[PDB]
Amino acid sequence: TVPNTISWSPQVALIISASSLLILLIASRSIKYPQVGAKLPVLGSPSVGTFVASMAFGHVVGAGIVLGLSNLGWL
Amino acid sequence: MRGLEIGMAHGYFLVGPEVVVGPLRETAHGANLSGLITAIYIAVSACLGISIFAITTFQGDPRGAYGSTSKDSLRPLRNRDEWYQLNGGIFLGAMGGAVFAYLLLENFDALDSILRGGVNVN
Amino acid sequence: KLNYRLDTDPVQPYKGDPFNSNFSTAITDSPLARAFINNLPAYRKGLTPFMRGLEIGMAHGYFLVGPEVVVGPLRETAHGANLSGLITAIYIAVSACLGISIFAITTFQGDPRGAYGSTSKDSLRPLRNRDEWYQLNGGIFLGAMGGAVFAYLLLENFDALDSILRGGVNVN
Amino acid sequence: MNISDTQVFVALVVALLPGLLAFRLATELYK
Amino acid sequence: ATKFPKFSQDLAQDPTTRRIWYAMATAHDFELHDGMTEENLYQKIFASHFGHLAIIFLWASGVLFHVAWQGNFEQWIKDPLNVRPIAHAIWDAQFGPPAIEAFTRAGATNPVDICYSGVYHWWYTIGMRTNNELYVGAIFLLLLAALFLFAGWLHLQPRYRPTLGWFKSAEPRLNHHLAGLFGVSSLAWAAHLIHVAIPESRGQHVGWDNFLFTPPHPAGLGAFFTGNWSAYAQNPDTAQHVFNSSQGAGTAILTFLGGFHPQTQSLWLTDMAHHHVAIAVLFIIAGHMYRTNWGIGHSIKEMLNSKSFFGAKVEGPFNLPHQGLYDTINNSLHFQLSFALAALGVASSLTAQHMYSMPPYAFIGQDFTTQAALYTHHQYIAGFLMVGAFSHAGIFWIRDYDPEQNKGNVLDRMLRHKEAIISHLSWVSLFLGFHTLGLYVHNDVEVAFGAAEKQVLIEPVFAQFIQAAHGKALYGFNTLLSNPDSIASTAWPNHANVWLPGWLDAVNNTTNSLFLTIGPGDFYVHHAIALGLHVTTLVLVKGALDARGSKLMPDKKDFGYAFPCDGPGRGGTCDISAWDASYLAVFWMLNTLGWVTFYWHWKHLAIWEGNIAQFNESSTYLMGWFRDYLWLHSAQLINGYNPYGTNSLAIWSWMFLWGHLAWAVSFMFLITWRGYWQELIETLVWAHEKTPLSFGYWRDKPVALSIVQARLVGLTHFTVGYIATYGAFLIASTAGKFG
Amino acid sequence: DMTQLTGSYAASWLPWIMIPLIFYILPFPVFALIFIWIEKEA
Amino acid sequence: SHTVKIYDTCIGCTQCVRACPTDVLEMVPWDGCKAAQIASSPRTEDCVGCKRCETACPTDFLSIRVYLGAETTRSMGLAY
Ligand code: F6C
Ligand code: F6C
Ligand code: CLA
Ligand code: CLA
Ligand code: CLA
Ligand SMILES: CC1=C(/C=C/C(C)=C/C=C/C(C)=C/C=C/C=C(C)/C=C/C=C(C)/C=C/C2=C(C)CCCC2(C)C)C(C)(C)CCC1
Ligand SMILES: CC1=C(/C=C/C(C)=C/C=C/C(C)=C/C=C/C=C(C)/C=C/C=C(C)/C=C/C2=C(C)CCCC2(C)C)C(C)(C)CCC1
Ligand SMILES: CC1=C(C/C=C(\C)CCC[C@H](C)CCC[C@H](C)CCCC(C)C)C(=O)c2ccccc2C1=O
Ligand SMILES: [Ca+2]
Ligand SMILES: [Ca+2]
Repeated sequence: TVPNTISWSPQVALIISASSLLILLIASRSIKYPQVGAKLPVLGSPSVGTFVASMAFGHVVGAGIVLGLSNLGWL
Repeated sequence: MRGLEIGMAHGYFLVGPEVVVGPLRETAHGANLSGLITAIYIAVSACLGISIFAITTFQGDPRGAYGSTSKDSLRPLRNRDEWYQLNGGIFLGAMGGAVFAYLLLENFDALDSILRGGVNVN
Repeated sequence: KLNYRLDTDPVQPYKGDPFNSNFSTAITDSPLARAFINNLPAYRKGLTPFMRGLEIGMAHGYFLVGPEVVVGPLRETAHGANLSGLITAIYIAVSACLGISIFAITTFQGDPRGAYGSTSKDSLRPLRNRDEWYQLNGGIFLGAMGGAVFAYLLLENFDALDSILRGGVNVN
Repeated sequence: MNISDTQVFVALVVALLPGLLAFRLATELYK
Repeated sequence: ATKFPKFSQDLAQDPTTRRIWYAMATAHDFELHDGMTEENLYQKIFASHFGHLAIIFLWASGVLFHVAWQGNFEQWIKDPLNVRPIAHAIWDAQFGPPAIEAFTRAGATNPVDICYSGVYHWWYTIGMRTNNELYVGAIFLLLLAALFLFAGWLHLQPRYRPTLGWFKSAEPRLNHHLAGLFGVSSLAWAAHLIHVAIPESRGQHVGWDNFLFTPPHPAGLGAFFTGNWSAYAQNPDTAQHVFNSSQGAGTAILTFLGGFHPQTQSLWLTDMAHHHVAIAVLFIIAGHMYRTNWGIGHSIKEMLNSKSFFGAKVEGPFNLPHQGLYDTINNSLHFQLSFALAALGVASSLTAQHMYSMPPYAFIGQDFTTQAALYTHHQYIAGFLMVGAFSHAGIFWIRDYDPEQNKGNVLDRMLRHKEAIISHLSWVSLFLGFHTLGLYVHNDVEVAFGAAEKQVLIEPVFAQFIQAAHGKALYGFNTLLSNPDSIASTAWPNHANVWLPGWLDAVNNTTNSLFLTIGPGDFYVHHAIALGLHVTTLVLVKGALDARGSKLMPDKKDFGYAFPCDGPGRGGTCDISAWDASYLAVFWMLNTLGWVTFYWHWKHLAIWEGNIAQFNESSTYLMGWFRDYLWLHSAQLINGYNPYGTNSLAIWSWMFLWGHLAWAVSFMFLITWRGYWQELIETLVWAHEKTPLSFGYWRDKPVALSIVQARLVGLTHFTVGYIATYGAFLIASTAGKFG
Repeated sequence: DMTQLTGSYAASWLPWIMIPLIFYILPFPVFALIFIWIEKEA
Repeated sequence: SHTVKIYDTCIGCTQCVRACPTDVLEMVPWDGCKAAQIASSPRTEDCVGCKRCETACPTDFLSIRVYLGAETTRSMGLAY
């Protein structure tokens, strides 16, 4: 059978927004070289490269989470 | 040579008990095999004991009766090489004597005909 | 600026000599490897050469019987297979003992060439005398013949021994 | 239906790893 | 001198055989090793604990593998009440055909042992169904043991050896072992019960292949986060539920029904799941009590050293000086070991007392031999653990206690009134022994003279009242839970006694062991048990408190924990060390546990026979115990083999004798002492030296066993014979008359 | 038949070989190893 | 070898020396007691540990104490 995929709803937006936000908090304070390049609070003042990296990885991780949950009936 | 003679005698006589009163005594073939195996096992265990005795005894100046200054006339093998040669002779003689007894018992019908002159019919 | 970092090297030079064509590895220098290899009958300290050969012959003659019994050309019958395995062990062991004899004849002339010379320091080849080789060879032959016969007797009596190890001899 | 020959052999092979690790631990503790 | 032992030059220079013996007896006494520091001590202990955990995991893996390989688990699943579980196969090449036939049973085509450890029922309850699952569990446990062995090796490497401060940090260890080791483990076990065990008990297979997309409850996890927890308690298993099937099966994952499942006669799986959930929550809460790295949390040193109760000047908690104790426990490994052993002994006693009355495993209450074996096993282990707790208490008194850092605290006060403590323990022991033995032999004489009505038969009215208060209406009492109108039973403010119906149904069921009916014989045997407990405690406490010295030996602390004596002077000082007190107390522990297990076994044998009257009328005099329990039930055991053949009890018959042999041997080590054997050995030494052809010669001079070694060896033989004999009798008398 | 030790489990020859090995073949060499270990001069 | 220690409560009664079966002890000049002598243990290598000296000692508590230690051939009292 084809794994189940759900229509768009506020929960998938919550997962993607949260995954991007958690990655933003971790990456700006854990990666080897943040604050490299042009500059953009509670964050470590990440650079434009670090922020775009965290948003791109937030989409990557977020898509994996929502597809994984929807596959298993919310795990 | 000491080990060879001692092993010959002991391996020869060690076969009999399991042959006569062992658990395979109901059939001649099994009884002889069990006696031979018992003799082999006992002799191999004794030879392993002799080997480890030689290993542990002869370090530096041996303790007790095998030391340099000991005058024990009943224990004259004061060298490790003598003990290892003795052990080799013991093992070979014990195996030979056990096999000799096994062959004599396995051919007991033929040997009994031999000692009664029944082989002279033809 | 040059850091060989030898002091933290997991693999050290063998016995502290970096120019002896050897390394201190787990196979060559670990405590278990040294204990096992140095206590084999070839290297066990204090053993007479005859006793070394006796234990080596016993072990080798015992297992040399096996291959021809199972996959040999007489394997179709139990009695024939056992005999062929015994003869194969005898032929191999006698050939090896002949090789050991002519090795001793040719190696020990004057000062032996190579690793058996007076000035050689080969720790893996400690039988430096002609007498030790002939005592070793006598032990090798007698041990190999005895071990081969011991395997031959167990295989020849396998039906009885199988009943022995299952308790079938306790019926009567 | 109990386990098969292959499973018994695989268990025997697997048990070698804890055996070697136990030997290593015992020798380390002996130091 | 010899290399062995590596940890003692004094032993390594010993030229006698004693060097070997003591080398085995002091190998694990790390603190006495040559050049031992505290940090090295703790690191070696850490590695040894890793090794012991690996050994435990290997043992569990072996049990699982042998059941999966040679057992009959799948056959036993289809009929747990009539199929004998198989422990493992028998390979004894010196068996005869009668023995092979006798031991070929339980549906097997080869000789097998019958499992009595209860692992079949346990694995059945937790949802295991196939031999492949047991095999996978065994492989996983092999891998886990390998992991722990590697961890033990790793934490001995120079970079990973923990510092002494890491071992001494008590508060983080307590936090992690309460919240994580106890709490998180309990939560994970409840998760296993909810996700796997309960669906399997309801005929639904849940494994690694489908547990990710098979919710345990229809309401899902949404009901938990929205506060709709009651949805988890809706639609429980019906009273007509059939285990391992969907017939009569509900959907609830966390009920609180109480009582027993009507068919399996064991605790409800959902009840145990909710139990472990609540226990996990409580332990996770308890794991946040102490401060580690964030300021919040209690400091144990501050609590023990505190002297102000909200301003008022108090000498300590309950106005008792507890100051200086934090360093006492934190620096004494023997004090911690004493608490750990005492806690484990109490836990084992509670395990034994609570599993027979409230069976947690399906149908295990109907496997009588398994029940008896488990109870006896855990009670004897508890007794040994208690003995060890007090032995290491004495070791603490000698080695780790100094009066200066404990000046004036509660431990010093106990040491100061040790005389009153010991004298009052002796008085309690004397009173109990005198009156219990006197009443028993009075009943003996009255029954022997044909006057059984003249026995003193004191009713256990207090325990009967407790049983009635727990809901047992048999006695006619109308108090608390046996009174439906009582405020305890109604719980007037809230009426939340959702446990009471099932609990009362289980209590008043006559076919289980929940609050068994008790009469005068139970009274007398409980007082015998109290006598045994008090005497064993007296021996252990007198040894621990006198370990530092007494009037006979004021300077005992300078001689160590275990020494033979102080010579024949001052009247004689045999068995004067605290080690000797532990040695003597092992005898009393064995005797007390023998009484306890005799009582349990005879009562349950009478119940299972259908002859409760036999126990009720015969347990009030000691001849009843001697005749109707031992002699009467030894017949099938001693007829396991006879001149007319052998049956499956033959092994027990042999072991029953074997124990009697070992016990007898112990007497030789306990009655005869050393000098006799030393002189005999000297004579044998002369004989060997003067005999020709005897080329052997000792490298270690043969000597008689030391005094302490002799006591230890005699005690070991005594205990081994005790255990083997009673175990053989128990198994033969229960299995020989039942499944 | 019940006149011999047998095994219906997988690889029933394994007890057949392993019981002798553990109980009366290897134990004497193990005792020899231990005896050599405990008698070694320092 | 065993360890034999003499404490300052010794009264120089010489009984421990007389009771010793292997001559471990002797009497040496001293000033701490009226007898002007005290027990000494120069030959603890020969001490078998019989504790006859402690039995002979009249003080309370003992002025001479034997602590059993590493066992040698002569400490076990072995004639072989
Ligand atoms: C080593 C070596 C040696 C030798 C040689 O060399 C010897 C010899 C003697 C003579 C002289 C006499 C006679 C003999 C008989 O009969 O008895 C015995 C028996 C047997 C069997 C013994 C045994 C023998 C040998 C040991 C053999 C060995 C072999 C094996 C097999 C090995 C094995 C190995 C493996 C590894 C296990 C004796 C005796 C006595 N023993 Mg005496 N030994 C010794 C050892 C030992 C030890 C360890 C111990 C502990 C246990 C003892 C003990 C004893 C006692 C109690 C007594 C008595 O009483 C007796 C008498 O004195 O009279 C009088 N002793 N020797
Ligand atoms: C228990 C216990 C017991 C038992 C059981 O019961 C027994 C048995 C038995 C039986 C199997 C027989 C028989 C069998 C009939 O009858 O038939 C056949 C015969 C024939 C074949 C015979 C024929 C003839 C021949 C060959 C001759 C001989 C030769 C020689 C050895 C040489 C000599 C040289 C010089 C002079 C010495 C016998 C004989 C014996 N022996 Mg008896 N054992 C016992 C003991 C002992 C002791 C201690 C001692 C000491 C040491 C002993 C010695 C001896 C001797 C020498 C002898 C021989 O001549 C043999 C024979 O092996 O053989 C082959 N046991 N082994
Ligand atoms: C987790 C539990 C635990 C731990 C860690 C310890 C740890 C320790 N105990 Mg202890 N003890 C315990 C439980 C424990 N015990 C219990 C339950 C009891 C009551 C029986 C005792 C009674 C006890 C005494 C009386 C003494 C100790 C001593 C010691 C210390 C030295 C050990 C020793 O002598 O070398 C290792 C010792 C042995 C290996 C003994 C040999 C085995 C005995 C004889 C049992 C017989 C074996 C039996 C036939 C089969 C068992 C299974 C087999 C595999 C061995 C050590 C710190 C000693 C000490 O501190 O000296 C001052 C000491 O005198 N303990
Ligand atoms: C059947 C065996 C047996 C019996 C009856 C006792 C009895 C006793 N032991 Mg004991 N013990 C035994 C075996 C036994 N032991 C063994 C094998 C060991 C291992 C070495 C020990 C180790 C041991 C220790 C270490 C301790 C005891 C203690 C005690 C006493 C505590 C119980 C008590 O006061 O009850 C009341 C007394 C009794 C029941 C004894 C019998 C009284 C008789 C029947 C009175 C009869 C009077 C009558 C006129 C006599 C006739 C005349 C006659 C003199 C000719 C008690 C005297 C403890 C103790 O002394 O505490 C006070 C203690 O510390 N025992
Ligand atoms: C502690 C666990 C344990 C125990 C007590 C047993 C007990 C037994 N096994 Mg066994 N076994 C186990 C685990 C265990 N098994 C595991 C994990 C495997 C898979 C590798 C096997 C595979 C196996 C086979 C193939 C056979 C037995 C057999 C037997 C019986 C005879 C002994 C023998 O030949 O051993 C043989 C043992 C092995 C082949 C390997 C054992 C591996 C374990 C893990 C070693 C455990 C070491 C231990 C924990 C350390 C002890 C420390 C010491 C202080 C006590 C006996 C009932 C024989 C049998 O059934 O006879 C009827 C038999 O032929 N076992
Ligand atoms: C003292 C005395 C006595 C005794 C004696 C005895 C004890 C004897 C014994 C004897 C014996 C007991 C003997 C034996 C012998 C033996 C022999 C003679 C052997 C031989 C062998 C052989 C010849 C072998 C060979 C072989 C080998 C080597 C290898 C290959 C195979 C074969 C088999 C060929 C009497 C009483 C009478 C009298 C008085 C005195
Ligand atoms: C390294 C190692 C190993 C291996 C091992 C091996 C390789 C083994 C082999 C073994 C063998 C391979 C053995 C054998 C042995 C032998 C024997 C034991 C023999 C004996 C013999 C005899 C006894 C003989 C006798 C005789 C004679 C001399 C003469 C007359 C006749 C007769 C026969 C009697 C393993 C993997 C496991 C593990 C890891 C490590
Ligand atoms: C019999 C006896 C002896 C003599 C016993 C001796 C010297 C020991 C003999 C043991 C022999 C040599 C081996 C026995 C081995 C055991 C069967 C198993 C040991 C297992 C461990 C080695 C693992 C004493 O020396 C003694 C001393 C003090 C009080 C009582 C006694 C006492 O009763
Ligand atoms: Ca003719
Ligand atoms: Ca027979």
